[PDB]
Amino acid sequence: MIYICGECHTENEIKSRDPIRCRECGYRIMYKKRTKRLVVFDAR
Amino acid sequence: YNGFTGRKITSQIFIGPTYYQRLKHMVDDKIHSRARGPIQILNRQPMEG
Amino acid sequence: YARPEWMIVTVLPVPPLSVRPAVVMQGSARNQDDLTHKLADIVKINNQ
Amino acid sequence: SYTGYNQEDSVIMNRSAVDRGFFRSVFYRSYKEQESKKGFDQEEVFEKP
Amino acid sequence: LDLAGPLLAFLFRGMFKNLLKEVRIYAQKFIDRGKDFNLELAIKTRIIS
Amino acid sequence: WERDGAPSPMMPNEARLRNLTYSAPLYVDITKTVIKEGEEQLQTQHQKT
Amino acid sequence: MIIPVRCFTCGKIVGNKWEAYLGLLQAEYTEGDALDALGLKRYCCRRMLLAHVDLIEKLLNYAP
Amino acid sequence: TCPNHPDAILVEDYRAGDMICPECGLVVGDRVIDVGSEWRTMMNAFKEITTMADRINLPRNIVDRTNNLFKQVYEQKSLKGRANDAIASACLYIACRQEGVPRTFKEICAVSRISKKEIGRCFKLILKALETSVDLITTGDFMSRFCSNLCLPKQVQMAATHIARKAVELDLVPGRSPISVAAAAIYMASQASAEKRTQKEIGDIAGVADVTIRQSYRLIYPRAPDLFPTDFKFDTPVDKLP
Ligand SMILES: [Zn+2]
Ligand SMILES: [Zn+2]
Ligand SMILES: [Zn+2]
Repeated sequence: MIYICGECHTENEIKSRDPIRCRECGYRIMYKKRTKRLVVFDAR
Repeated sequence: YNGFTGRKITSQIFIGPTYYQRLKHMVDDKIHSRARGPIQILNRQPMEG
Repeated sequence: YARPEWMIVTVLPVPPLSVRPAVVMQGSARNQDDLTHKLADIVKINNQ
Repeated sequence: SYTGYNQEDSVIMNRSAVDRGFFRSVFYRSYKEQESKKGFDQEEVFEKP
Repeated sequence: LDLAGPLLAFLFRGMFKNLLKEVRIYAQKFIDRGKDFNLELAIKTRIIS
Repeated sequence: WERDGAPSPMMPNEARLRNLTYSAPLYVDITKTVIKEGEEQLQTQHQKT
Repeated sequence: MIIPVRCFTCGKIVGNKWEAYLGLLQAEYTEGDALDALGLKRYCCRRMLLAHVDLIEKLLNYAP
Repeated sequence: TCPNHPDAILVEDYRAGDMICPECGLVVGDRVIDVGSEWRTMMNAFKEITTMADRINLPRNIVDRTNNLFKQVYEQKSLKGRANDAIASACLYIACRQEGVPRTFKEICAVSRISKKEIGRCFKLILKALETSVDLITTGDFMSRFCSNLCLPKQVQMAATHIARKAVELDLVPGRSPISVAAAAIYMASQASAEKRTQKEIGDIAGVADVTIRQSYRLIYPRAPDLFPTDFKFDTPVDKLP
């Protein structure tokens, strides 16, 4: 569960219960990291 | 020339570059079907589900 | 089929539950229809 | 008037050009959901049921 | 043509009159009670916002 | 203003992302004068109310 | 946003000509002269570079 | 309720809004599920509570928690005799404390129309009535706001946070209110760093008399260096401070 800060782009593991916030930046906009699962694209 | 047969078309076709636009209206955004769907509880009549 | 006395509302009918249903909102909090609220007012005054 | 499929304000598009990205576009739909704690009894949270 | 400014100025006077009316009402209650009133508390900030 | 109450400049993108209103605080200098029919006048000014 | 790989009309490769095309223009070539230097004879392919807008350049001005 | 399958868990279907036997296919209930609606796919106090919260700009969720607390204590009525503005201020303080962004009573009396004494009285009364509790305030709670109300940088803010946390750790300030320790630590980190602030401004912001800032600054005055962050830039030597 890695969230990327919108300000400094820091990857920080955030639990569901704890508040959503950059650990060092303090920014309050967080983006989920891209899924590790593999998705196939046909180059069509 | 005709693509299917390769024969010259008798009329000469006006052809050249023109600026075209794709509009927001797509058919997928519009196609929709209803067949024994989720009626309303109060009115007992069709509604979106 | 009709009498002048019948025009006076001596006994008030109560619409079925189908006519006025119990809507569900914000979970299990049953949202009574407007008719039920008026019916609740009617019965309260009627009992009083 | 190639094959009658452009009649009445219709258009015949090149499939090969479409295959090459001709008028290809992206559609972005954004969905917003907020969790509200209003009401002591009810407290909605984000988690997979 | 009423642009954003003049349109906004139309709202502000109505909303500012309510603000001035509100402080008059708030102050009148305390003055009649015999106690001076706090200006910060008399102003309702939500009226303009 | 954050939950803790710490003010911070609001960028237009953050307002767009967090569904905020791009609003600027408004302050007014208020001068209050009180007369108590005792040949004394007290004039107190609340700067930036 | 970025130069298409193929000309839409004929499928000729165009994705390796945008940088050369910009270089030729910097060399004081006229737009038509640059296209001829790049081997774009059919006006369908000349259309590809003559009408291209390279938005990917400004999209890179935003930090990831 | 499949007639063939007594006690069968019918599966809800969104195609038509009907419940089907999990292993028969028989549709029990024609279109009864109501798919669209189901799956997403006293006063003058709430006015007063919002009036107060706007003066502090605290977010609406705190105001919702405040209104919930007010409704609850207006049902208990174990403090019916108290003024409604007093109950509102105490609820606002309890909500601010519960959310984890606590303010001081002086930061609620500054907004409400009642004295801090009544706020504290009704606060204790409400905690007694609701049979709830609130976690004890720490010094790191008043720092994101005190250092931001002051024009201090984020560096000085984390500095004062570290100083105060270590000072309450090392027992330099026994039994003194966290707000005074916070003000003292902020004064230390401010006089040490580039932007200096006097005792007066910090007293105004924190709501602490400058005498208390002095008293709890002399308690952390001798242990200044080992409280500061190790990696800390400044333009006034931490070895010389008033
Ligand atoms: Zn960050
Ligand atoms: Zn071509
Ligand atoms: Zn069955």
